[PDB]
Parts: sequence; structure tokens; C-alpha cells
Amino acid sequence: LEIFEYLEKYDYEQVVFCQDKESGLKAIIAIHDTTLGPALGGTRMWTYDSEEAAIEDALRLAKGMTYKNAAAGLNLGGAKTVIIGDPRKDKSEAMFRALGRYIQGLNGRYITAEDVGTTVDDMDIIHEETDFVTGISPSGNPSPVTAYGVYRGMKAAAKEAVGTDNLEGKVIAVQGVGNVAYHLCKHLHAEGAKLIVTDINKEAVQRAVEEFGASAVEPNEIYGVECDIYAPCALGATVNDETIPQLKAKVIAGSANNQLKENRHGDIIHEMGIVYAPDYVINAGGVINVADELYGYNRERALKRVESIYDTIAKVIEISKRDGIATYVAADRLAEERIASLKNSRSTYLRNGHDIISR
Amino acid sequence: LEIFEYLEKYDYEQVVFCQDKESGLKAIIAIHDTTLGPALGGTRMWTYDSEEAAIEDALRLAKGMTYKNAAAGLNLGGAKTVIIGDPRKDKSEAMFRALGRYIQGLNGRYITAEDVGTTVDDMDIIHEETDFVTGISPSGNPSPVTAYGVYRGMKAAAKEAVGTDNLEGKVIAVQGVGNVAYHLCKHLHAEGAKLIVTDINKEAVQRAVEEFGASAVEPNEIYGVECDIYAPCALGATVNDETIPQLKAKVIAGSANNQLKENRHGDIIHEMGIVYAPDYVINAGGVINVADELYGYNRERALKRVESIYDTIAKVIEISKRDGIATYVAADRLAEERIASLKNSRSTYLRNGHDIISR
Amino acid sequence: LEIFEYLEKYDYEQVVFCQDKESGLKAIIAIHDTTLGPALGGTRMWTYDSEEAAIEDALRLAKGMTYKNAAAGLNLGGAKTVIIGDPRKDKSEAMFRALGRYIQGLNGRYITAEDVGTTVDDMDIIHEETDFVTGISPPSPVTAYGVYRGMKAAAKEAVGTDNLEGKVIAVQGVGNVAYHLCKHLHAEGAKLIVTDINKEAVQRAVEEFGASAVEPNEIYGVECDIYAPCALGATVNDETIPQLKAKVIAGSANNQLKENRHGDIIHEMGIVYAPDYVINAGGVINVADELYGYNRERALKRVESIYDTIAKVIEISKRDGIATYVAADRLAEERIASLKNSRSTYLRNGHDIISR
Amino acid sequence: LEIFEYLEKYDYEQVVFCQDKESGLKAIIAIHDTTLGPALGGTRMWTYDSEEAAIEDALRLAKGMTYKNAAAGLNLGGAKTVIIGDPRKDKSEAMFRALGRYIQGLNGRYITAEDVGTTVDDMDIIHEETDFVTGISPSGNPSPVTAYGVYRGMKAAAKEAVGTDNLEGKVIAVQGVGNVAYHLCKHLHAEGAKLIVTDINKEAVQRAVEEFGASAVEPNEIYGVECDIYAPCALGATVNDETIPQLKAKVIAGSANNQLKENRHGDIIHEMGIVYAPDYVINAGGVINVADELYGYNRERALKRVESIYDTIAKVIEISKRDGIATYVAADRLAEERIASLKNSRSTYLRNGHDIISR
Amino acid sequence: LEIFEYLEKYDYEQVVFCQDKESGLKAIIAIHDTTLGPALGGTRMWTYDSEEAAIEDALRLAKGMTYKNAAAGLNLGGAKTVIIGDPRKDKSEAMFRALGRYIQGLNGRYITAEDVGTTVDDMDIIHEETDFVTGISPPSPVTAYGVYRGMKAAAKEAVGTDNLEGKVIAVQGVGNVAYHLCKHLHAEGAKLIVTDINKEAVQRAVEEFGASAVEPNEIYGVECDIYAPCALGATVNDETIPQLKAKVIAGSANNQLKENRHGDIIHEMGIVYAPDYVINAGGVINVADELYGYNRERALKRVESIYDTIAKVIEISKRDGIATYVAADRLAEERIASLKNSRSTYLRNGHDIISR
Repeated sequence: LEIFEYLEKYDYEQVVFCQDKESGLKAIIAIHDTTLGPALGGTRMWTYDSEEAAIEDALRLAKGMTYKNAAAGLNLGGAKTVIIGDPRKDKSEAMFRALGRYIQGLNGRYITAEDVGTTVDDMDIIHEETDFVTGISPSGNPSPVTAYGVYRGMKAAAKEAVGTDNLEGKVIAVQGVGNVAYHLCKHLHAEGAKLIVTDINKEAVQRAVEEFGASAVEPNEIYGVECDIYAPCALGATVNDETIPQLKAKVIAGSANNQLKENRHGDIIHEMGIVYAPDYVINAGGVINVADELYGYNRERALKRVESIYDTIAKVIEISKRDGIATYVAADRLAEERIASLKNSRSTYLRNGHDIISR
Repeated sequence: LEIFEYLEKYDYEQVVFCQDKESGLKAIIAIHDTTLGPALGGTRMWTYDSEEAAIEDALRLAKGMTYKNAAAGLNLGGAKTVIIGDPRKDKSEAMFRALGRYIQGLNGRYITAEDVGTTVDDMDIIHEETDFVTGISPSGNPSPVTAYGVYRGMKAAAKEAVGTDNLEGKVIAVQGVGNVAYHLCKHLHAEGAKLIVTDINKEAVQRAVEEFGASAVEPNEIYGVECDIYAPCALGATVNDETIPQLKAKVIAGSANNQLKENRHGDIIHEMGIVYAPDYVINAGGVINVADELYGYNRERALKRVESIYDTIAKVIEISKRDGIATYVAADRLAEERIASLKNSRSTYLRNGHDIISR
Repeated sequence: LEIFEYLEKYDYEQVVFCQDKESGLKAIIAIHDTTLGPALGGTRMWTYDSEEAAIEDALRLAKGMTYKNAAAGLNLGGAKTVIIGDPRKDKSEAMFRALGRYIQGLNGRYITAEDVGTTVDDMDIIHEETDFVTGISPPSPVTAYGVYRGMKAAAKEAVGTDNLEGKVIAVQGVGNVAYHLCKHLHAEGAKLIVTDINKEAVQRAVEEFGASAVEPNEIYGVECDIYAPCALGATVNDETIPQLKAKVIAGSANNQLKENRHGDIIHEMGIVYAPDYVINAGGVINVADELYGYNRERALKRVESIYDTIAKVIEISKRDGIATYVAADRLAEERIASLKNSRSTYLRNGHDIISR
Repeated sequence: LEIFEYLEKYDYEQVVFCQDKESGLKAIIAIHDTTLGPALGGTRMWTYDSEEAAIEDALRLAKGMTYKNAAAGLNLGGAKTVIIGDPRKDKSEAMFRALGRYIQGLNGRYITAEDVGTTVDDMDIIHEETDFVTGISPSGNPSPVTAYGVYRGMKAAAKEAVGTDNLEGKVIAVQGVGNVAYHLCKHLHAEGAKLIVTDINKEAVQRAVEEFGASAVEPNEIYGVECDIYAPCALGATVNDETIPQLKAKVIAGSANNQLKENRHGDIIHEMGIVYAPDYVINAGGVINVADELYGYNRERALKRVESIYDTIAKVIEISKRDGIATYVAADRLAEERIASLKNSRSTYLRNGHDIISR
Repeated sequence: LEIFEYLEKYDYEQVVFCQDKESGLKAIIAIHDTTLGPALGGTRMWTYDSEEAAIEDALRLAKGMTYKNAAAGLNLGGAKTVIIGDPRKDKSEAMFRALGRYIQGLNGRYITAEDVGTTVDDMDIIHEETDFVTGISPPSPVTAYGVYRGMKAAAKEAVGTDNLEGKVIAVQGVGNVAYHLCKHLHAEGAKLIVTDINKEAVQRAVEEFGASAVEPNEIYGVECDIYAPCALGATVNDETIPQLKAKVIAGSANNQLKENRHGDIIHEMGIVYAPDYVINAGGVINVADELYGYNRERALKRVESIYDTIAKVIEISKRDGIATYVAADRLAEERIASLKNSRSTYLRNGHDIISR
């Protein structure tokens, strides 16, 4: 529990322990940076090994969002809530009214939304207490936008590796047929590309073959498949010392988070001629979407900021050459350079300054 | 006139006598609880036995709404206005402008709406004076939502008694073909269920037979009809020592208020293997609707809160077993436990706290 | 009781029963009229024979304040709260926080202040919940100074001069208000005959103002020129009026006349009655000036004007040959009414005592 | 120029002389009453005999609107502006920006709109300066609503005179085929009624015959035509000692203002068995419309307040019997009794009272 | 540490870790309860053995303030900030601007003020960023005047009179608060035996108040009638309690009782303990009155009331046969609870100490 030492290391702002005995709520709202504006980050509700793990998670994820929101061109800092709970058992109206009030008693420093373990019905209760909450569908599926996001990511990667942003003829190995993966396939299919798929659900793989004339490989095998592009759209740590030498594709580009199992994995991929579209730059679609909800939802302008994931990857790719460093590093430096440059250009005084909260 | 003694008994908040000689308005606004938020409750305008009766009515009904709104998952306490008048004769613009001002001079503690004796044209005049009033159609028929509400109620009752929430094959005895009953039949018919009906209007029963291939029994007889579900959608006190031994159905579930003639009636139904969907949990549809009008009307989210009447009955049914007590008691304890639990979880300070009135 | 029949009779606005079980608060806020503005009226906390009595009291008193505030030239209607309880035993922080919130949930229609049974400390708790409460930050000497000015205008009609030299003043009760009244009366060269249920209090008076100290049930028949009831009401009845030597009544006490029949015969008896609720108006006029934002000088100048109010009541009592208490009722009425008309013009930014 | 004497007579509130030399604006805003709320009344721009006449006009018209708005069930007092000018020659942007500012410097006491001599383009300039102005079409034709207004008026008159509110078979003599008259005919035709028409334009009468199988009589003759209902939809003073003995119809009911040439004309019509629908109760449609614009335009609720002109005439008709007085007097007493009754019922204090201006 | 388990135990609300690398700020704002209103509690800046200790402290102290503010009749819950650092070395403008912003980004849930390690100049920088900070514009003599009034009510139970004539007062420590306490105690005719880690300070006392000057570890066994601990806590332990001559303890020091076991035996020993956090309430009651808008007289009158608070704590200690520190805990609890109910009625324009 060396909290302050860790906080001072990556210069976190606040870790806000919230408790309401009536409900049983035990939430850690962790806020890494608010340089660009309010911190945005969903409420994850999972059971934990130990309280220490739940704190380390909140912090990990929050520092994450700082960089996602940065690169995604949002005016939002990094935060995340972790409730300690079994979503299937430990939820109540109280618990979300409780947390709602605590969020309102940060008065726009933190804006939540759904994550692992939380429903929109959940956020709909939080909304009873505050408007510092997004992903309210009653006001739908973020899934197709995250996917459209990856499609645009994939292209810029293809153009660097393969020589054209056209995906016609190209053979795409899609790990997992989730909601995000399915809609990704949809675009990939209808742009003249051939899909090899796999999933822990077989029914889902049959949906894919049936719809997109696709090939079906076993979970274990997806890595060694002869193809041009590997799209991890399942779990993370899918790019490790086991999978990387197995890998035939010259482009990685998926929806999954923490594609790289350690930081030294992305380093060898670079030196291997593989072109990695970094996780948190591509799946930015989902955040960019709920983020546009706050301005007041506009389908066109939303998808145009997502459209731009192409140009974000393109710059990350460029910098990875201009500085000879793995794409995930260029991405970190891209976000950093942005946060920093704005911090200067906007340090001019105004008594009526504008932000996403003044909508 | 032991007002304070009665008020202190069930811990009522205010009884607000309002008078305007010009109009002749004599209204009792009674407010039972405001723990969850503003009290909501319609303006009933009926002629009374005596002034004492009009006061006892206001109080009875208001304590009612506290529990309806509670269980219905609303953020609203219990109130009701009783005007003393003959709606057909004693109404004026004045009388509703009068009452409107008195409601505005409670500044959101009480939110009215239509009841017995009051039109929307009535509320439309009140609205000239305040916005603490709902059921403004010019801004339509609540009737189908109340009904959709009962349909969902009926199911959860069926699943406990009969073993499935499917109503196909099931024979439903529908007392009264009101607007609410008609639209209930509609759903029941179009879900493969057989209707035995009755009403003091025969033309109305012919509408039913003609539309839903239904059977027509005399008012007096509806009780003794061989069937699976009894739906009182007429008057209250329809579940008394006269009707309960007559009863063939193993599920009661209607739109009517005060289905039980005394509290000791629900007690024997429980011990008789009959499954009572308690009045004020099921017909909650009508309130839940005008209640959603205040947030700003949203057809989908409105019907989804109504949809949930299923899960409310399901919990009431559960508690009635988990604690061996009649369903109307489990309902009272469900509402109580809710009011109470929120009172705690929300006692955290905020200088900008949110409520239905901040929309 | 047939509440609504009584409400419709004198066209009352609201009777607001308030209850909070944790404290035990049982308060009746009765609001008679708000034509001139927010109703003002103190919170009386007294034990009552029966709930019906507590309701009749609230209504009685509230209709009272409508007329006091009217004639006193305030922009305020009539209301009064009656708590049911024993002030010495049944009070709590809760009970006043409770009532405070209920007052705030009338959003300026009712403004309270202290009465029988309520302390400033009481209003100070109510103030934690609302600002529709006065008499809490910088009344006895003002009520008194109020009567002093009243007395004079009465003297000038009966006696022929607003000078009180030569005049013998019979002061019933040496309460807080009476003491400070005597002070002014003494230091203007008038002669004081006093009495009270406390004798040590009466000795304070004799000692300070060279007064005579007479038995409670003698004060009436004392050879005197002015009678100042500053104790109990119903002190002007079939037993006291023929006993009365003074040709001017002018006191701090409320309901000086035992029935309305009594003021009528006093009129025909040559005797000049300064009507109760026009004079003791000092105390209200004071807490009322607290809301505009307290100003010692302007406050005392509105009190000073009780002279001119009595003077007009006296005038009308001649111009119409009617008892002074009737001219006072008609003075308040004619005011309420005249303004109701002159102010019925629309404004989207209308001003009231609450807009400051 | 005995202004104050005249003002004190009918207890007018303000006469506001406004002048701006740059433009040349010479406007008299006259405000008769504001008991019910802001005074509403259009800006008439006509050339005048003499300045004295222009003042007398403003006052006449303003006292008018007090009574129109009253009976029409609006929350608005009576006012009118008269500009002294030749609309064809003397208008400028300036002149309407000028007047706009003067209206804003009455801060909601007066709400203007179009009248004789003023365009919506005119009000659109005034709107640049204030929002105390209605009839802004860019935000269309009031004409059909005024007409629908008369149709409903006519009926209640018919039911009293003729014995049914049905106009089938009934022969209607329509003086003038204006925009209002045309749309009146439209309804009258499509409800099984026969139209005799006339106008100073013949082309317009041909439109009518062609569309509604109507009969065409000369201007001079319309009065003596055998028919059931006389609808003056042209000029006023059309009900004088010349026209009244000529008159065959047993119901007068038109769109025209000041149908009666003197007050003693309506008196003899009553004693003659003719049923007069009083001018300013029926053509109320046009005001009721622009009046509903301020609440925020709602086609349905607008037409429902117009619909009610039936019930207004019905009451005026009733009172004309219950008190044996001409219908125009019952109308004056109806408006008076309304103004008065509300003045009492609303004299209760509120610190947040509501009006048409708080929308 | 298992933070949440501890938080759920005494139903804490928030523990808010704040960090700003440029300054080095490492602050724990802990908020125990906000039922009565915004939490109030000073910013303590002390060096700590380990981060875990700094967290336990914040929580300890915050739960403290909940009870202080409750019993002291404030409309405020319990919180406390602990900065981790060496006040003499580690402070900067930044560090207080930093914390200021974090406080503003709790939007009135927490109101700070000075504590151990923080200056007014410190709060004056915080004030540049927020107004959820008090004790900055016009505490030692008030805390003391607070104890004086406490002492009396204790005397009246043990001694039989609220007069302190004849009474011998043993004053441990001549700090700022102690000095000014002695002042009042001297000038009321009571006899002072003193002691401190500074002797020149004790000579100031003897010189000014004709006192006896005894060794630090003698003060306890001194023949005296009242013991005033005005230095360190845990001064009421198994070593001092049997040594104790006085039948009244009443001091400015916090945590006078070393364990809860100690107050229990003092009760059964005839001895009358004025509980720590009810008396030194003077200092809080003062900065608390700063927020309503400072009024010297009304401020001192809420302090004056510490008399009546002790008097009630004394009463309950008899009516229930329980140590005075328990009656105090139950007094605060019963208050928090009773209001939570009486105020659960809805208002859209609710009032709090922050709405002025």
C-alpha cells in the first residue's frame, strides 16, 4: 500500500475511496490527469483477489484513459472507477445512487460511463444523482463504432506494411467473433477481404462463415494461419513470446485491450517487420462515441472523429520510423506531446473559458 | 377531527386546507411523505357525506401514493388533493387558477395530476399557475400503459401459481371492460389466452366478444366462473367473504384499486393457495407514466419502468414465501425497505444535489 | 369542526397542519389574507384544552394580524402559527428545524417571528432552515414608545392637546412594555397610578416615576384622565366601564374590549378609545422593518406614525359617528382594498418586502 | 385633448407617445387594462384626419382588445399602437427598430403584433429589438383560424335561432369573399350549407361559385336576400337602420369588426328575434392564434381554444335571455365578470407567480 | 491495509488521496459523516513513521470531528486532512494552491481550517483557490473561555455550585489556551497550581495569578479540587487516576483519557470528567461561526453554551449511570440521528451553512 509513491511516480491527481454501508458500495475512483479537461472513464465492477489489487487496477486503467482520450483527440483526462463486488449478486439501486452522489461531489472532475460489470440501467441510476455520466441509451450499441474505428485503424497499418489502404484481396485473421468483431468483419467483407475467424462460441463462428464466406480455425491455431492481417478482437496478452514467432501476418490491428503481454513484446514485432496498430489508439471508437454524447450526440461528427483513427495510426506509424521506436511508444509520445502542447497554448487567461461541461 | 393524532400515527407531513371564496374552492392537499422527493398525487373532486369524510379521504389516498410511488421505483412521496365539489356543477377557471397558485405556494413539495372528478382541461388551468402538475396532453390516454402494466403483473403471478409466465391456453375472467380492461384483453388475446368478461354496459362486452372471441357472463357471476386468473378491472372491495369462497382462479391480478375489502381478506387468499398480485403494485402503470412526463416524456424508458412491474410482483411473491406473509404485506415491506434504504444511502451532503424537479 | 365554512366566511386562504413525529411538532400555520404581500405572524406555543381550540386560536390570531399589518401601514397579510405543547417541557432543536423546513415549503407566503411560548433562540433555529422569519438580529421599548405616541393623539381629541402635562395616567400592569411606557410618560410630566400581580415590580415603578401603587381591582375606579391597560385583555367590560374615570383608554394589552358591544357604549360615553391593535403595533412594525433591512431611525419613525394612525381613527370615528375600533377595522379594510386596485397593473419584475 | 378625463372614465392605464426624428416614427401605444397580464394589441399604421383622431383611435381599439382577450379566455389585457403614417410611403428599418426599443422599454406590459398598415416583415424588425411581439411566420396565414372561429360561432347562434348546431340545408349570405370569408365558405360548403356571396372584386365571387356551387348577388343587395344566416365578412357599420329592416336571416355571425353601427342597433335586433353573434367574440380566432404563439405555437391546443368560441357564444346567448339584454351587452358583462373574478381568485401572494411571459 | 473494512465499520464516506508532484503535496482528506452538512476539519501537516500511520490518523481525527461538531451544536460533519511532510521544511505556495483546488473539487463536501503544522498564511493560500476554508479573517482565548464555561458546569455537579471560589485548580501546561484560561479562573477567585516543560512560562503564570509552580510529574498528586489538562493527552491513565486529588477533570487537551476503560473507573470513583471534545469545542465553534459570517457576540454565546452541553452530559451520566464521555458520544449520536429524521422532508431551495 505505497499509494503516494506510485501516485507521485506517474503524477496521478486523486484516488477517491467511496463507501456507503447501507448499499455496501466500495468504489475506488482514480483520477490520473485532468490537464485537457474532466477525467472520463467507466465504472468497472469485478470481484478482486484482495483490496490492494482493486486499487492497482483502478490506477492502471485510469492512467490508461489519460492516453486513450489524449490520442483520440478528446478534451478529457484519464480516470476509472473500480467497484469491489460480484455484479451478478451485490448490486442495488442504493449502491448506484450512492456512487452517483459521490461523482456529483467531484463536480465535473470525473465523468463515468459503463465498463466490465456495469449495465446502462446502472448508469441510468447514477444519472438520477448527477449528469457527469455518459452512455445513456434511453436518451445505443457502441459496438459498431469501436469496429468502424478498427477498420480505419487496420487500413493505415495495411498502407504502411502492404503498400495500399485497400483491403481487397487481403486475408484477415479475426480472433473472437464478438459484437465488435462481427461488425468489423461486416466492413472487411463488404470491402473485398477474406476472413479466417475463431471463437470459444462455435454458433458465433457459423454466423460469420454463413454471412461473409469465411474460414473457421480452432482458438489455439488462429496465430499460425497464413494471412496478411491479425485482428485480436478477444482477450489481451495475445501478443507474447508464444504467439509472436507463430505469427504469419505483417499487420496486427484489433479491438482487444493490452494486445501486448509485456512492453518488450512490441519492441521485437517492430524489429520483425510486423506493423502493430497500438491497442488504445484503434478501439478509441467506443470512448470517442460516449465522449461525443456529452457535446450532445451527433452521428456524423462522432463517426468523423472515429474516421480520423486512420490519420492517428498513420502519424504513430510515421513517428515509429522518424524516431526508430515501436508504434506503442510513438503513441505514448503522441499523447504526451498533445497534452503538453495544449497545456501551453491554452494557459492564456479567460474569465469565461469553454470546456465539454459548458455544452 | 383528531387530525394531529392520525397524522402522528402514520407520521404524515402536512395537511394543507386551501379556500378561495370567489371560486368556492375547498381543497385538502394532504402530504404523507416526501422522503424520496416531491409528493405526487392527483386532484380528486367529489361531493362528500361531510367535511370530516373529505379529510379522511385525502389522508387515506395520500398515504396510498407514498407506497405506490415507492414500489413503482419512482423518486416521489405520497400526496393527494380532495376538492369538495360536484364536478358536473361547481367548477370554474378561477377554482383551478386558485388551486394552481396554492400548489406553486408549496414550491415543488406537491405535484398534482388528474384523478376522479378532474379533466386534463382542469390540469391545463392549474398549469397556467405552476409546473408542479403532470398529465398535460396538449403538450394522451394513460389507459393502455396501466393495462400493459397489469399484463406484466399477471405474468409473474401466473409463473408462481401456474408454473410459466406464458398466458397461452390460460382462461382469464376480466371483471369490467373499461378503457384499461379493453387494452388488457387486447394483449391477453394476442398472446393466446381465453377471456370471460362482464360489465354494467353490455355494448362494451359485445366489443370484447366481437374482437377477442370472448365469453360473456353476468356481473353477479364473474366470481364463480371456472377459470385460471381473476382480473378485477371494475370496482374495489371485489375480494370479500362473499367473493373469495366463490373464486375458481388461482391468481388474482387486476387494474382496480382496493381489490381487498379488509386487510384480513388477503391473509386467507394466501392460506387458500390463491396468488394475489397486490392492487397498488400492478396499476402503477398510470402513475409511472405521468411520473415519466416530468423527466420529459420518453415512450421507451416509460414502458421499460412499467415492464418492470413483472419483477416487482416477482419480488413481492418471493418475500411472501421467504417470510410467510400475504403478498400485500410483502409489498408494504418492499416499499418501506426502499424508502428507508435510500434515506440512508443519500444522506451524504451535496450543495448541487439532483431531483425530478431539476430536469 | 366545519373548518371550510369558517374559512369561506372571512375568506381565509390556507390552514397548514404540520407534523414531525421525531420532534413531536404539531403546528397549525393559518394564513388569512396575503393581498398586501407575504403574511407575517409569530409562532405561539401554548398547551390547549383540545385540538379544536388550537385551530380556532390560529384562525382568530391570523385574521388579527391581517388588520394589524394593514393599519400599521405594512406590506404584509395576516397569519399566525400555533404549536401545540408546553414550551417549558416539549421543545427540541428538531421541532424548530422541522417547522423551519415547512415554512421554507411555503416559499415566502408566511413569515414567522416570536410570540407567546417562543424565544429568539427558537427563531434562530427556524432561521437555519429559512429566512421567512424575523426578530432574530438587532422589542419591548419600541412597543411602549408606540403606545406613548398612541396615547398623545387620543389625549388631543379628549383633552384638547397632545401634551400629557396635568394628565393622570392609570397604568394596569408593570410588565416589560409598561415599565418603558411609564419611563417616557414620567419624563414628560404626567402623573402615574400603577398596579400589578407583582408588588416589588410596582415598587420599581413608584421609586422611579413618583407613582401611586393601588390594588389590582382598584386601578379602574381611580380618579385619573387616561387608562393604560398593559396586562390582560377583556379589561373593558360591563364591570370596568361604569367604574372608569378616565376619558381616554390607551394601552399595550390585546383585546382590551371584552365584546364588540363594549367599545360602542364607550363611544356614546364621551370616552376616547385608542384601539388595541393600532397602538401595540410597535413590536410588529419593528420586526417588519428588520426584513427591509434593520434601520433604527426609519423603524422608530414608522412607530412614531402610530400618532397619525390614531389621529385618523379618531377623525373617522367623528366623520361617521362610530366607535374607534370600527374606524380602525374600516381603515385597514379600505387600505387593503384601495391598494388591491391601484396595484393590479402588470409588471414582470414586481417588487415586495422579500425582494430585499 | 381631454386625455386624462377620457382615461379616468374607462380607467385606462397608460398612453405612451413615442417619437424618433431620424425615422419620423410617431406612435401612440395605448394600454387600457393589464389585470389579466401583459396587454396585447397590433400596431396599426394609417394616415389620420388630425393627431387628435389618431389618439382617439389608439384608445378605442385598446379598450377593444381588453374585452376581446377577456372573453377569448386569454391571460392578456387590452392595448393597441397607432403609428401616424402612410404605410406605402413612410416606413423604414429605423422606424420599426425605433418602436421595437420603446416596446422593450415597457418590459412586457405591451406585446404587439401586425394590424392594418403593418406586415410581418415589419414585426420581424421589431423582433430584432424585443420578444414582446407575436405573428412571426419565418419562425403563417392566421386567416383560416379566424374563419374556423366564425364557423364555431355561427353554429351556437344557429342552435339558438334555428334549433340545431347543424348548418346542413341552411342558406348562408356571406358579405365579402376575403381570405377569412373564403375559408369560412370552405367549412360551410363541406358541412352541407348553401352560400349566397358578394364582393367589390368579381373574380373572388367567381372563385366562390366555382368552388362551392354558390349564388352571386350585387354588393347593395346581400342584405335583402332570402336566407337563414347573415355573415358580414367585409366592413363594419353593416348593421344599421338601413340594413336591419332589409334583413331576412334570423342569425348574424361574421368575421367583420363593429358589425353594429351604433350600440342602439344591437338592442332592436334582440327585440326583432334576430340572434347576433357579437363581433369581438367570434373573430377572436386571429388573436387566440397569435396569443398561442407566445406560449409556443401548438396547432392542436390553439384550435381547441378557438373551438371553444362555440361555448363562448352559447353563454353570451344564454345570458342575453337569463337577463333580457342584447348579446353584445352579455358579452361585455361576460368579459367584465371574468377580469373581475380572476382579479380576486389570483390576489393570493406568490414570490414565483406564473404568466404568459414566463414560457 | 484493509481500508474499506475500516470504512464500512464506522460507516465513513470518503478517503480522498490528493497528489501534486510539482509541490510534492501528499494529502489524505478523510470524510467520516456529512449527515448534518459539509464536513469541517483542519489540515494537520506532520511527518509520519509510514504512509499507513498517516491514513489511520486522518480517519481517527475525522471520526473525531463528526462528534465534536455534532455535540457542539454545529451543522457540520466530521473530516480532517493530513498532509505528509515536515512543516518547517516542505511547504510551498504551490502545495497550498494544489490542495485548495482539490478542496474546490469536492464542491463544499469538505471545509478545512488550520491544525497542527498549518499557519493562517497557509489557509490564506488555500483561500485563493476555494472558500471551503475558514479561520483566515477576524482562536486561543475562545477555546479557553470555552473551558472556563465547561469547568463551571462540572464544578456545579461535583462541588454543588457553578461558583469556583474556594476551588483549587491544578492547570497542566501554560500554553496559549491555558494562560488565557487561568486569566478568567484567577479573576473569579479560584486558586491555581501550574506546571509546564517551560519554567519562564510558569513564572509568567505565578507572577500574574498568584499561582504555585510545581514539577511536571507532581501536578497529578497536588491537593486540589479541579484538574485542568491543557498540555498532552493520555494524561488520565492507571498511573495518574489513583494519584488524583481533584473530583473534577476539565481541560483544553485532546484524548485526556488514555483508554476508554479509564473514564469508566473515574465515573465509579465519584470524579466528574468534563469530556475533552465537548469543552475545547470553543476553537471549532469559532471558525464555524466565521462561515455564517463572523459575529463576535453570537460566536461567544455559542461558546458560552459549552456550560449547558456539559450540564446535559452530566445529567445523562446520572439518568443512565455511564461515564460522561459515553453520555457525550450518545448526545452527538442522538442529535445526528434525530435531525436526519426531522429534516428528511423535501424542499427544492434547502438551506445550509454554505448558502451564506
